[PDB]
Amino acid sequence: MGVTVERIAPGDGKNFPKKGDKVTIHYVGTLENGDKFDSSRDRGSPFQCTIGVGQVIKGWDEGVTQLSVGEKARLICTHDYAYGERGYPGLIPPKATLNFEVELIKIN
Ligand SMILES: C=CC[C@@H]1/C=C(\C)C[C@H](C)C[C@H](OC)[C@H]2O[C@@](O)(C(=O)C(=O)N3CCCC[C@H]3C(=O)O[C@H](/C(C)=C/[C@@H]3CC[C@@H](O)[C@H](OC)C3)[C@H](C)[C@@H](O)CC1=O)[C@H](C)C[C@@H]2OC
Repeated sequence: MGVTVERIAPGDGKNFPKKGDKVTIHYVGTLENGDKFDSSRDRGSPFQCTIGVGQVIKGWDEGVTQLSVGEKARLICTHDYAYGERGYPGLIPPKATLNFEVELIKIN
């Protein structure tokens, strides 16, 4: 049903990213078969972006807002909350479900 949050280790229960917030977030991205396509942890570098304003995939906009600082989780994004029917040429096959193991490090 779109984006689903599989909770692994809990956040602080208080600080949740809101629309327009900057988040600092480690992620490991895998395709529906288990193969990694991207990883901020292999670059030793958490990613930073603005949540809820249309700049990341829908699964992150509707999914990262459900986490609190410190939390580990998996966002399971079906293709309509990711790269859709065409996919991402070279990287993401069409209609793919994507699986992001994420850790929310900080909100601003
Ligand atoms: C000049 C632009 C390059 C610029 C690249 C960076 C800043 C480096 C940054 C680590 C991205 C990665 O570079 C290693 C690499 O990350 C992926 O592997 C990936 O894990 C992914 O899915 N992520 C990254 C983590 C957040 C969720 C999602 C994303 O939303 O990413 C965003 C994304 C592509 C959203 C599109 C935007 C267009 C909409 O139409 C579409 O809507 C469906 C969704 C990224 C951050 C963009 O906002 C900014 C950029 O693209 C992509 C598979 C391909 C992407 O490289 C291109």
